[PDB]
Amino acid sequence: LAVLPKEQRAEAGKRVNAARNAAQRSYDERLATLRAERDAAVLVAEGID
Amino acid sequence: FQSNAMRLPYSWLREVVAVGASGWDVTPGELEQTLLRIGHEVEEVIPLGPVDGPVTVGRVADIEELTGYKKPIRACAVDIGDRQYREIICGATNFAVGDLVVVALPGATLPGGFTISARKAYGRNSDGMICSAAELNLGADHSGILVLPPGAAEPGADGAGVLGLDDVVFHLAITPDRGYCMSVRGLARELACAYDLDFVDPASNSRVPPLPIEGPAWPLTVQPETGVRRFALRPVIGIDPAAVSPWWLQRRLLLCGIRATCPAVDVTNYVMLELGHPMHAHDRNRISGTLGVRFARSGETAVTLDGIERKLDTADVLIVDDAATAAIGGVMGAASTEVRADSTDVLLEAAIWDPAAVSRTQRRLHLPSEAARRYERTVDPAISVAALDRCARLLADIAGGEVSPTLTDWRGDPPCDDWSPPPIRMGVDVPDRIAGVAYPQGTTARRLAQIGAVVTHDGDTLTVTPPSWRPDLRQPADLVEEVLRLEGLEVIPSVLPPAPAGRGLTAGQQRRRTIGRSLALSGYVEILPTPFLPAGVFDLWGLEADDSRRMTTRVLNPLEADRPQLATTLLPALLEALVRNVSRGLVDVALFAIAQVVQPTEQTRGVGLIPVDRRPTDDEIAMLDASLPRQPQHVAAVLAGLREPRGPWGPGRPVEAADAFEAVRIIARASRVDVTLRPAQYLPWHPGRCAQVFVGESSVGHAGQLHPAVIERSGLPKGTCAVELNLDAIPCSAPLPAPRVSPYPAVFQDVSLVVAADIPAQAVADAVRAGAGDLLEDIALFDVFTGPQIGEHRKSLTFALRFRAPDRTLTEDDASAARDAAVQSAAERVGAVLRG
Amino acid sequence: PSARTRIRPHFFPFTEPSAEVDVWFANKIGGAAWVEWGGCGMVHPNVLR
RNA sequence: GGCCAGGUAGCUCAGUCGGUAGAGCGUCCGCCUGAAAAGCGGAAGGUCGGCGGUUCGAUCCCGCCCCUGGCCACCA
Ligand SMILES: [Cl-]
Ligand SMILES: [Mg+2]
Ligand SMILES: [Mg+2]
Ligand SMILES: [Mg+2]
Ligand SMILES: [Mg+2]
Ligand SMILES: [Mg+2]
Repeated sequence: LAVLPKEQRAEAGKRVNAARNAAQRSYDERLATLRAERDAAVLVAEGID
Repeated sequence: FQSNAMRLPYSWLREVVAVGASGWDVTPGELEQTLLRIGHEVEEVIPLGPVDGPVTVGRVADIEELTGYKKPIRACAVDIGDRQYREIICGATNFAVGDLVVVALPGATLPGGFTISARKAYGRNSDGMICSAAELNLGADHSGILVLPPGAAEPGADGAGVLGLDDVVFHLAITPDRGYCMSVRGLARELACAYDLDFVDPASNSRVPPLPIEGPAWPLTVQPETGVRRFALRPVIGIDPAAVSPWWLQRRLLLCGIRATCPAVDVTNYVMLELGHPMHAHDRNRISGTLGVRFARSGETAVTLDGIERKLDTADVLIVDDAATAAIGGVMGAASTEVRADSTDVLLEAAIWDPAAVSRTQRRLHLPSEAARRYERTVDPAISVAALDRCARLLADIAGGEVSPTLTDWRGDPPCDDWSPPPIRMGVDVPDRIAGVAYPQGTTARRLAQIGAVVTHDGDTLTVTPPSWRPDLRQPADLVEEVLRLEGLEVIPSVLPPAPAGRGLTAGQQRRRTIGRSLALSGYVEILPTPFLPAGVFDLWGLEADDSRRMTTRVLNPLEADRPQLATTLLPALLEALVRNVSRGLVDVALFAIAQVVQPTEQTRGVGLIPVDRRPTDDEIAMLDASLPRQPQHVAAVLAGLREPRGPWGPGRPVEAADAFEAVRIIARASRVDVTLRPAQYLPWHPGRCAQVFVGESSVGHAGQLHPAVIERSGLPKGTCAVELNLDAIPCSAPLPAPRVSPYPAVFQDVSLVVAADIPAQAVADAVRAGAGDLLEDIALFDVFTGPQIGEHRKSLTFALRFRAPDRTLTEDDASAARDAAVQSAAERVGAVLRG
Repeated sequence: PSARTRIRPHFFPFTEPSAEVDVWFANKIGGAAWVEWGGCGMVHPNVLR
């Protein structure tokens, strides 16, 4: 976006911001889901004596 | 803008001491030791100067400003005496042509080391510099050069002589019980005491009679309950606004940390420094109607004479007139009546405000003025008119005008006429007894009269009436301190007391040492843990909202605004310390702490003030203790990285949960109690590697590996393990064993039992002990096996058994019977199946 | 037995007479000097009461 | 509570006044070694102290706040 001319950046940045947020949002939920599974696996794992 | 301690030049002090004791003179070094000896902390001894060579008075004859540079730059010709002129480039801006200034010419040496040679600057030559008070080591320069008042000296006069540079400035930190020592008056009196000198009090009717009192001056009303003790007013009419203070006055104000402004204000500060009674000057033409002293109303404001608005509260005492606030009483005057350039008629104010009221007000408003810090330590009410008269005469002397023969002197309702505190009765030998020194006969009466008290002597009792400037003298112990400090503490001998036979350390105290020793021997390093929890730690742990650890005592004003909660558990602080050490290169770490925690309850709240003139009753004592949060001693430990370092013997052993269980057993052995460990779920521990620790059937804590999410969210190392026990819930114990050593041989057998995988190994061993009875001398697990021969969710345990009789050799069949009874006990209590 | 101490009159609300004890601290930052060690005195009669 | 300077990676610090932000040491991998380290080669790791606002987009601009170091000040 820094190489773009000054008046072409506004419209390009919108697309870039929306595309990056879409992928960032998908990462957050997957991180969460995999964290929840890790903690639920901790609960049912057999303990040590 | 405001200074701090008691500064005064030696010459002034000497002058006042010398009136009574002609020619008294001591070195600064001796004076320092004498002051320390009698109880005045000497923070600094500042010899003025020194200067060498041509540092002389000069007069600015011509100024030429120099444009093109960052600041205004003046090219001045200065008359340096004997009709000679020097060009000098100077930076400052607080002088005009005609001013007497102090020049340091080529060949001079300034404190300290700055050799003055003719230098160039801004395309012009400079035969020296015009000095500031700082550059001369005279005072604080106030970002400007020093102008001497007209007539102070001639151009060419020797600067060191004119400036009195052979003086020495003492900076003392006066203790708050000695308000009378915030002046030359009190300090001179203390020295006359310490040197046994005849003393002339500078605040008495002395050398000139008091001023006449032919009628009332300005009218005054004082609101009841304001704590004003005295309020005197006397005007000086028709002073010369163009007058300035003479050099001797300006210098003394400068040496004492006070910047000189104009004669009316300079005189109030000078007399305040000399006598200890703060004085205020009002422009008399700017007062509207009756002067009133009253409390401030809620939300009221006042503009002090620095142009700053102050939010007032209702405990602040004001001086007002009909139109505006004249002063925040005893703290700072208001702009409305302040003396200024044009003022010709001055109304001088000598008042005594309530010490506590001034203390509250000045500290809340952050105005520790020269007046305020004197009134909060109390001011001698007997000298208000004496200081008033001294002030008025001095001001008429400097600036002209007439001292009016009128005086308003309000001395309370009803008028108080004797300002001495109540008399104190004390045995004549009481100082001797407290000191453990037999003082020469008559020492106590001599010393107490020296400090100004009236002493009457009947039998072996003194009746001692303190002087009005000593309101700190209220009981015999106060008087004892006076005698002892003047005689000097060095005469008191050093004698160890006879202690009765003590009982030494308590059991709890001994046990804390033993636990400490043992953990340190096992590789743990002690930290002393902060009681302020990390921000949101229990959220990072994921604790339930009703977890008791979240019920914390809170600090109103903590070190870190985000850490006001006091710790209910030591683990947060230990874990923070763990991260700290690991972050600095020491990845293999074991830390412990032994410290109290803070656990409030329902009854954790305030208890109102109880009068301190009696013992609190046993019910009040118990209510005070019951109102505090519970504060039990805990012991805790954390470990991460390698538990055992690598070496020639192989690569070393990573920390594991079993190391945390061993730390529990180290603590229990040190405490000489038995513990049992049971599986538990309890954040922040891993629910499958967590033990709850029991003594008897009382829970005392938890141990094991921390939960992986807690580790991830707190930035802790993988595998961190931890222990925390409540020491106060571990009972003391005094085991008295009486072993009997059987001379007969023992029998060794082993036994393999299969149990469900969730049965703890220790519950099997206990069942084996239970069934086997008295022949069983020892049992030790040595094998846990879960291979393919063992069903799923089951495990095979094998124990080494040692049997021995106290009175016979056993047969193999005798042990086998005991083993078979153990096997049956294990089937009955834990479902064990004899391995086949 | 060789360390340098000194006792001098001072003040505390709960003692009378009061004193402060300094020790000669050779390694003080900026040069050796007396440094406050602690406070002391005879227990104030208001405290006993 | 006053003033000055700061807050950037695991540690010690540069740097950017709107779209790429780093170094030295610390961590990880390959070659190498029996295993290491060095050397060569190559990676990971930062919400640029917090929260708002402006903006398509803020470590950087605006506002409010918190904290660190130093120098004052205060005091049991
Ligand atoms: Cl089986
Ligand atoms: Mg006293
Ligand atoms: Mg056998
Ligand atoms: Mg003190
Ligand atoms: Mg850092
Ligand atoms: Mg927007």
